[PDB]
Amino acid sequence: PLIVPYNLPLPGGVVPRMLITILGTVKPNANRIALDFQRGNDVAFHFNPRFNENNRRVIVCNTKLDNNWGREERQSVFPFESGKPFKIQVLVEPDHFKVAVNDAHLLQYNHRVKKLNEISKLGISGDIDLTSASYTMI
Ligand SMILES: OC[C@H]1O[C@H](Sc2cccc(Br)c2)[C@H](O)[C@@H](n2cc(-c3cc(F)c(F)c(F)c3)nn2)[C@H]1O
Repeated sequence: PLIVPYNLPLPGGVVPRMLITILGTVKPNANRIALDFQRGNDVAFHFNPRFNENNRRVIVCNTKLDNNWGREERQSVFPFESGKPFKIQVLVEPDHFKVAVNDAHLLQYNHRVKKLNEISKLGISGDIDLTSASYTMI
């Protein structure tokens, strides 16, 4: 494969029990990946693996409101590897997004943007070959 950056519409927004699955392969020498769950121009949930931030690998999560980034939430557990296939699962739960990579729980991100049914796009960007992006209800 799909063209990156990729826009996955989320019709009617998100809701608890909605599971998003992204399959792809990290490029060689990757620098960054981003998932952006968007409410119009706002980013309700930005999930941003950084492969080299001051020679450390970190996942940065945040929200963008009126073009302003908020307080970052950082996770040093880093399950991505340059050149390797991955699976990201984002499960919408009532009070957070719950993210697992390669079937292992990674992090939760508490809902800052509370109008879940207005979070109606997912952008997928960065240094990946994107194989598929889809959703289902569990
Ligand atoms: O807080 C989160 C943000 O941090 C910095 S801005 C910043 C600086 C200091 C303190 C605080 Br608070 C915020 C970022 O520049 C910002 N970002 C990343 C991408 C991006 C685009 C792509 F196309 C892509 F592929 C990708 F992977 C990422 N766009 N914007 C976002 O990550």
